[PDB]
Amino acid sequence: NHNLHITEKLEVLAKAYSVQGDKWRALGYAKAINALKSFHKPVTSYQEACSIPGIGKRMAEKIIEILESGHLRKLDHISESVPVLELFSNIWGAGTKTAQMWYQQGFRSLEDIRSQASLTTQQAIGLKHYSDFLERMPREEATEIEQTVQKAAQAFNSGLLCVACGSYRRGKATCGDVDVLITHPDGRSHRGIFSRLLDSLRQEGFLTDDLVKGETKYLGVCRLPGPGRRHRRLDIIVVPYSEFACALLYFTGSAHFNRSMRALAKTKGMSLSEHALSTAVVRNTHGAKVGPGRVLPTPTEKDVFRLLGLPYREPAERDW
DNA sequence: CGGCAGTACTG
DNA sequence: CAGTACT
DNA sequence: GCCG
Ligand SMILES: [Mg+2]
Ligand code: NA
Ligand code: NA
Ligand code: NA
Ligand code: NA
Repeated sequence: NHNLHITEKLEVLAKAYSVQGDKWRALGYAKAINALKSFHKPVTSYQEACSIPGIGKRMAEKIIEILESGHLRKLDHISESVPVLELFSNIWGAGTKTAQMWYQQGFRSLEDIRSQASLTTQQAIGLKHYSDFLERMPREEATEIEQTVQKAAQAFNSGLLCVACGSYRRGKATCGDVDVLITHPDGRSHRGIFSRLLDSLRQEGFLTDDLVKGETKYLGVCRLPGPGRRHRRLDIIVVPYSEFACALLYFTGSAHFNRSMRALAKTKGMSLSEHALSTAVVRNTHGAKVGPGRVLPTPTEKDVFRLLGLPYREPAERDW
């Protein structure tokens, strides 16, 4: 990163807008920050600032203040509420609206939340694991978690395919959580496995708490056995084999990679989701789907790239 | 002016 | 529905 | 916040 002196300051503002609910302004900052990290050389001129996609007049102005004075005065006017709003929205299940409500109600610490706040089932689990969920795990531990799910799944049906996606598949040395995708090549026998799989994972205490228990998605909490283990976030998605490539692409990410690819698809009259790549998608002027279109055959991830006119990228070069 | 990705789940 | 979450 |  040629421009840490700039991005470190912008990241503070980005996070401030995010926790206060100003999601589109925060998005613009996040995109400018990534663009700046991608640039080869230091940004040295306002003219060079606007040069970059994602950098407008306002962002170029802030870059020029930083280079000339080494500071951004805007940082000095960030609301005193922001560190508390960040503290609260780092509880799993609490976002900007819940954080702002707790702040308005006078809560300033997790002790206040613990002792006085009305918590959802999800949020009580988030609070109970507050520290652990802010920690990453070594890639090796993610391997052990993936293998634990796979062995439980294959005990029911040897034919089930299980793959750890997210940052693991993108090759990262550490992982925030584990993202396991499950399917069956026979196109049918992925159905109804959750009850048995999850109960199997419960029985010797690997699965410690459930956050979401849907027909397709599980989100919860696990812990490997033995001393020195922390609780880890675990997500499981079960999909029919017909959707495997698009589900794999979705679940491998990154989030910004997916958003960029989906935006591209929309420009080409197509729609990309974890279910399918569709074409002849009829939308309105608001960019919203009014006609479904046709699902395009995507047996592999490479087929999705090809149909979008893009060269294939291995998971490691999707880490946007 | 207005989209900024597209979807699942909760209560 | 609004909110929060996932990549 | 940026961009078409
Ligand atoms: Mg993940
Ligand atoms: Na620009
Ligand atoms: Na949260
Ligand atoms: Na009180
Ligand atoms: Na996850």
